[PDB]
Amino acid sequence: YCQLTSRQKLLYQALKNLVMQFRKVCNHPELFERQETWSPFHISLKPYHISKFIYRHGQIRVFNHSRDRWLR
Amino acid sequence: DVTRIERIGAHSHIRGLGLDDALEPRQASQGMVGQLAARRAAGVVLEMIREGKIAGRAVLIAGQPGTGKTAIAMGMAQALGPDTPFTAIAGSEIFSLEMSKTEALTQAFRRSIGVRIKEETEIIEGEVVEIQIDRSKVGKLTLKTTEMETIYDLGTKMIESLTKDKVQAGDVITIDKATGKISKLGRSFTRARDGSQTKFVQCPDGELQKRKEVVHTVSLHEIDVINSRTQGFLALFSGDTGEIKSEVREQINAKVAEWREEGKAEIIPGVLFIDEVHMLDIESFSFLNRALESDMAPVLIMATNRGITRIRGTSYQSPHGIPIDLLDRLLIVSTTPYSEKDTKQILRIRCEEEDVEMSEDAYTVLTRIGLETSLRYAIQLITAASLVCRKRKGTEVQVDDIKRVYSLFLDESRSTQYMKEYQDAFLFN
Amino acid sequence: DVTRIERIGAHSHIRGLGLDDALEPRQASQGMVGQLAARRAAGVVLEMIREGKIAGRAVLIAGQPGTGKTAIAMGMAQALGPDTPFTAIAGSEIFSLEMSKTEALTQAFRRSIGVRIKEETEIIEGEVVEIQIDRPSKVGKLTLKTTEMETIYDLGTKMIESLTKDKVQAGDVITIDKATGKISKLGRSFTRARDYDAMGSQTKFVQCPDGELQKRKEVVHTVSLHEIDVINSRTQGFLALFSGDTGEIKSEVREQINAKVAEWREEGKAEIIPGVLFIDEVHMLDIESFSFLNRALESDMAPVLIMATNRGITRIRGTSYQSPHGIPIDLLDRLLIVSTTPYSEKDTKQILRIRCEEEDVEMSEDAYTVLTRIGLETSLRYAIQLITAASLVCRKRKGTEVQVDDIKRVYSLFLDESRSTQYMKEYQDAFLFN
Amino acid sequence: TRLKSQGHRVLIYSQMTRMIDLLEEYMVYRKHTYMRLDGSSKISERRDMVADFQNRNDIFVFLLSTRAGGLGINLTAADTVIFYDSDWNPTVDQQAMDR
Amino acid sequence: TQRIASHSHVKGLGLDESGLAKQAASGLVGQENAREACGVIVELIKSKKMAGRAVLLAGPPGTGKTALALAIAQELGSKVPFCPMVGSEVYSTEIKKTEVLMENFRRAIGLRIKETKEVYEGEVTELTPCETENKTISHVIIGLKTAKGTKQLKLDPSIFESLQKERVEAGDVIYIEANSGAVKRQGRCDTYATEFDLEAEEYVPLPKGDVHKKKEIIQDVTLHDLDVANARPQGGQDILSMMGQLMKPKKTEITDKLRGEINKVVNKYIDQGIAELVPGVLFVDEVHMLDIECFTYLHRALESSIAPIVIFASNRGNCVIRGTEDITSPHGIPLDLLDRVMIIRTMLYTPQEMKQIIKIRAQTEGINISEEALNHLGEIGTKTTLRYSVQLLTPANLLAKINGKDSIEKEHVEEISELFYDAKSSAKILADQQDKY
Amino acid sequence: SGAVKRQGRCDTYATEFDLEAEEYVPLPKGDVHKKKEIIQDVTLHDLDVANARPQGGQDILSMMG
Ligand SMILES: Nc1ncnc2c1ncn2[C@@H]1O[C@H](COP(=O)(O)OP(=O)(O)O)[C@@H](O)[C@H]1O
Ligand SMILES: Nc1ncnc2c1ncn2[C@@H]1O[C@H](COP(=O)(O)OP(=O)(O)O)[C@@H](O)[C@H]1O
Ligand SMILES: Nc1ncnc2c1ncn2[C@@H]1O[C@H](COP(=O)(O)OP(=O)(O)O)[C@@H](O)[C@H]1O
Repeated sequence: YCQLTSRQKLLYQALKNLVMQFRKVCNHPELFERQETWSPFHISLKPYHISKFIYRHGQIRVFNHSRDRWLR
Repeated sequence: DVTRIERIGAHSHIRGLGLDDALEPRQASQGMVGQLAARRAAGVVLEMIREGKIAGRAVLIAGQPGTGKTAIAMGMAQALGPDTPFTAIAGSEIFSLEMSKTEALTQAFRRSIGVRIKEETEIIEGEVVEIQIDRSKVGKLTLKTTEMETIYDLGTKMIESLTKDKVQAGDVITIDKATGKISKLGRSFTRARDGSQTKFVQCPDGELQKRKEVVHTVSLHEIDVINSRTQGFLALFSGDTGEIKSEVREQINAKVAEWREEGKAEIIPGVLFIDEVHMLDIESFSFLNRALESDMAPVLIMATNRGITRIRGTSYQSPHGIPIDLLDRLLIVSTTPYSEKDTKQILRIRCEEEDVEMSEDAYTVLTRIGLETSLRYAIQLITAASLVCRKRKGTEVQVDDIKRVYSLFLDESRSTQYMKEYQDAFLFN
Repeated sequence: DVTRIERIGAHSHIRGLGLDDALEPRQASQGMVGQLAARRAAGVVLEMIREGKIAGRAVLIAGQPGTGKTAIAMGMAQALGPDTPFTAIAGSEIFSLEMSKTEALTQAFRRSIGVRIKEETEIIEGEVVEIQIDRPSKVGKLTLKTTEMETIYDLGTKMIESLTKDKVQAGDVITIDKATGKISKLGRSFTRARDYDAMGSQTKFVQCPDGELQKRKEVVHTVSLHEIDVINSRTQGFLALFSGDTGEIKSEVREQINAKVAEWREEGKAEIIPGVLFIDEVHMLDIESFSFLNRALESDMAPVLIMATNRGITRIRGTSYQSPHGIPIDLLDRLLIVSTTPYSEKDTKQILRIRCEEEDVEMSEDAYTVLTRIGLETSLRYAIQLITAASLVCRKRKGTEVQVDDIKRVYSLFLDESRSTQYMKEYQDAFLFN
Repeated sequence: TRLKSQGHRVLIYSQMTRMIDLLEEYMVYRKHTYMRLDGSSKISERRDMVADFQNRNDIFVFLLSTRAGGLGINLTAADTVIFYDSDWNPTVDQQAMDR
Repeated sequence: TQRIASHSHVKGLGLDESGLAKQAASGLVGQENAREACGVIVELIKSKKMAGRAVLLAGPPGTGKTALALAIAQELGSKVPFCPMVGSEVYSTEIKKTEVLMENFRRAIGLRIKETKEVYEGEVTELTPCETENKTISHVIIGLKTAKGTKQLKLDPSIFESLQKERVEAGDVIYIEANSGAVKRQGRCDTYATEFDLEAEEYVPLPKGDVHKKKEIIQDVTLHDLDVANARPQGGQDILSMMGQLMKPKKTEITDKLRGEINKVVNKYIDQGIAELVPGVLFVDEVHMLDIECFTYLHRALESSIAPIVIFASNRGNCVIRGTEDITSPHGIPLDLLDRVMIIRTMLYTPQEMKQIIKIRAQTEGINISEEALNHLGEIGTKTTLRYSVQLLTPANLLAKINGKDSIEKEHVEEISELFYDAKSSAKILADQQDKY
Repeated sequence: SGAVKRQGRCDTYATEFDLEAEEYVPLPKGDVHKKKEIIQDVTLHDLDVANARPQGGQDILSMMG
């Protein structure tokens, strides 16, 4: 006499909430998925938008670049 | 039926601030009732900020706890209008171990002010009927829209961008002629026939290639982070940036001044808002004065619920929890408590906002609860009363159900009365 | 003459609690003497820990200074056994500038609980005959010899990379794991290494193994929940365990580790065993750690803990109001208090007699009268130090039996705290910040 | 595993074919050689698998089904028989064990 | 088996369908007004139409406030996220005290997301890079062999960088996904295990099924996990993401712009209907330990429209506010926050109701106690405290196992109560010997 | 300063390709070589900051920086 498990109790009790699939799923969890491939969820964020004027005149290195030359 | 990120709060029941061309507030407008002088002064401040011809002015809001001045502040923020800079912060939020209090407050003054810059760029968009590529590599594609049909030839880089993202026959996409990034907006209904089937977009209309003027507003703190850090998006979104040098900020201020002198771009003053300023350090209290005395400063409004109280850090008791130096720097607008006649009106409009059907005896007894106790407690009583009415299955809330909820939840004064009897058993009385 | 890392100490001589099978306390056993009440209660908590069916319990010990409150905790610590995990932490240790005090408390609770995992692996152990490698992937063979059987195996790419990385040459006894892939060279053969190249490298020699070449072994290990949480939190953080640089681990990772460990217990591959957390002088701990400890103890994985309190009726640090044992009433009422009765004159003679067998110092019968009187007027710790230095001066006089004159010499050399206070009152005006 | 130190023959009786396939996939990772007997493979492959059971190397077990394994013939070297569950038919356990 | 927990015997509030509180249900007795008061609260949380609500629990220590919190946690179910928090946890050296309270909301609110993934997996028969003039690799050519069939596919140089990162060689089984771009390696096929008698690499059998398979995966993630993923680039295919993966994961503050962007993308997911958002419940125990600054931020926090429901626990009466050094407030909570929170009154248990708790806990511990020992434990419990009689259950059972008795006896309870000391008696003993302390 | 900046490809070459990634600007008016007089003032703090710690701002394209 073999006792059931958590998967057999959840699959047996949750199914009653064809009936032969329960008789086939009583010994082992063939109907339900015991092993399923799992992968982490991937999320993509919208890329940052920077204006052309903010790119040309944006950085402070282009204004002081000659002053930075004098720093070197 | 779906639950949006936003849910009904205390300030969410009102939308906008009701005013008139003569600045005479209505008794009930835009969900707000009463406080004629408060809504008039706040309307004057709103028209001042909408003018935006001056800079570096402060105005304070004062009133008793429960007067809803925070609700008129959030309602003023809603009535401010889109595409205008606004920032909401609290007095306790500026304290952080990662960044100094002065760099955090100055960071708020930077986030408040913003700049509007307009550009023009050539962008192609439309449905792609066919694509051909021959491998340098030479290929040609067909761009068809409802109005016209065109054929284009691609270079090496364009062929690389095409082979990077595969596009099938008859797919509506947007091709940028500047960067070279191809983005597929959708698939045509007729061309998408015969896959994932993610989305469907109709064929675009108009000219294929147009020059669009892009209106883009950037923040001074955003530009300052972008320039200071190697990657300002990773610095700002990561939060690792802090203690930015003031020399770079001054250079950016001079360059923005040069931009305004050129006239190619314009600067838009922002609206800073500070909550619970009754408790704050004299370092920030003193720094607000000079920060407002700076050339370019946003227009701010601060809320203080408490009255005369000792400020934090010193043993001196300041009036209104603020030193006289900052008190004389700004103007104060005091709010009066709500009238009994306005209380039942607020209760009724909260019934309309929360979709609750009550009776006149319910509004009368709840009005008594508003007379003996603060209105917020009654607003918290009706919310739990609707559910008890649902358990009673009745289509209208009853005074008996209001008595059941009133028996379930007790006021702070009552909990104080029982806590006086059980206080000896409580720890550290 | 060889001295280990361990040396004689105050609580080190205790080999256990000295309890019977009935758990009734014995007067003298396992290096502990007297205090039948606290010995019996310590038996109750030891039998309770050995039961391990109940979790989330706190036991407090209180009494006068010098009653052996630490000696009892060391008694149950040594009597608990090597296979059962034990952790002894101090209130000042969990205070750190790198990580928060509550996080240190979580590291203590998750650190006390041990996890025992068994592993069965088949390894190959034998003496290498020859090693051949062909490089064009490199393919080579390895011929091994044992007294029972001589074998020949083929090597793959990763195997040749591992052996060449380990600098393995013919004539060395090595151990190769099939499933793991690790190779560990034990040594060289005497006869096979007797004839060597002119390089003449002398390192080590190992005799040829006997029996089957491939054998199945079982190696059991124990891993701490804090160790697993650091390893999996740092994303290959094996160095962060010994480095201690990790801190402020996210709670979600800890929850997932708890659920996965529960799943392992459901699978039966890994077993969970209880552990003990000893805290001494907890009265100085901040009240915030107490409020976090009361609610944090309600967890199912929270092990039983034991605290000790030296004083009573003292204000808590950070608060201006006094509380019994420097502990709030929520925690003080949350745990059981075990009071220790002060020792009597009859027990002191036996305590001082234990040092005779422990320190191997012959004591005369006349020395227990004056030494016992010094134990009555002064502290038993000062009596033990008087025994040690008295034995030093006894060796200085080269006598086998202790003489009273030597004890008077040590008593003249060292003064009690009360005496140092008496002279400190006369010279106190010249002393700084009187 | 207790029968591994013994080293007798083991036969598994499974009414469901999916349990036999999962038993082959689970037994394949354990390095345990075996053979599946069902109503799928041809009588030639089943005849070769039944004829290869004499002095079979490394195969200590056999997979069988109610009707397919209880069809007929015999298993000479088989000793230990394990039933996954009942066949929902009378005497089917004795007839399946008769092989 | 599972280790016994103090609150494990509490299965919920134990309320009927009419909302009234039964005398004994779900392992809880008494507190009919408190449980009946929570019966509307669980209907509010299950209703989800309201936000920014805080319910304070006021009661003496040991009256089951935490048992009511965890009882509601068990009543709402496993789908409703429940986040416990202690007042001492908000203090951290890495991040500010406010950032913890702000992150506890995102950690409270849960989100269910369905993701459709296309999977290409199987044995790799051939892999070769293409060569293009700038010696750069423009494209990758990799064939896939499976029991169903063989199909050659082309991959990008980034995917090739992940393959060379995984040390992928010909004859191995790999796992490739499209939208995420990550590359995994299952292992070498079992067919090649026979050529080498000894090999370090473990062998896995050849998978079955079509190479390309589209499948739906329903995962439950928290807005705080999403907020950390968007906050720091820990995961990814970038070499900088690998270096940061090697770096220590210290806590950092999240910007309000990132939070608003999260609200935007999640709002778009709700508009698409693929993602299902569920509200959470934030529990705060020992709220009197929280700082007045934390309360000051709780003013705006509770008034927020997106804030999940928060329950507070206060076991103390009038006390000095933390940091004020002067002003003392009821329940350690200032009048500003205390006016906003909703207070629930809790009453001490009666002598008759205590014995039932002692019996229920005695049965939960698995101990057989006679009626005499039950009446004695109830008597001494009413003399001092309930917690004491709760703690006296196990040791008396230990003495019963030692003496061989099947049940606890008055001599066992008398011996255990004789060994252990009550807080009152000990506090009285500290007075005589206080001079020696 | 010795710096080099690339504005874009000449407008005359824009008609050969129907689709090209490089932007096109008209031929800039003015002399090829322009002589101007610029007087720059630099505080000591910026010099001491750039020379205090390694700058690392030589190449932004580097992944290590
Ligand atoms: N003009 C108004 N009309 C209706 N209700 C209001 C109005 N102003 C405030 N309230 C009510 O006041 C509550 C918030 O008050 P609050 O801003 O906290 O007061 P205080 O600023 O004095 O603390 C809201 O729930 C809202 O229903
Ligand atoms: N039960 C005991 N048996 C033997 N020696 C003891 C016992 N209890 C205390 N001692 C001795 O007393 C000395 C001082 O004990 P101490 O650590 O001051 O006790 P407490 O920690 O209770 O103050 C120790 O060196 C120890 O050897
Ligand atoms: N009404 C009740 N019925 C059953 N057990 C209770 C009840 N109230 C409290 N308890 C038990 O008493 C124990 C101690 O309660 P505690 O958490 O200290 O209460 P509080 O949180 O009010 O201080 C808890 O483990 C709980 O299981």
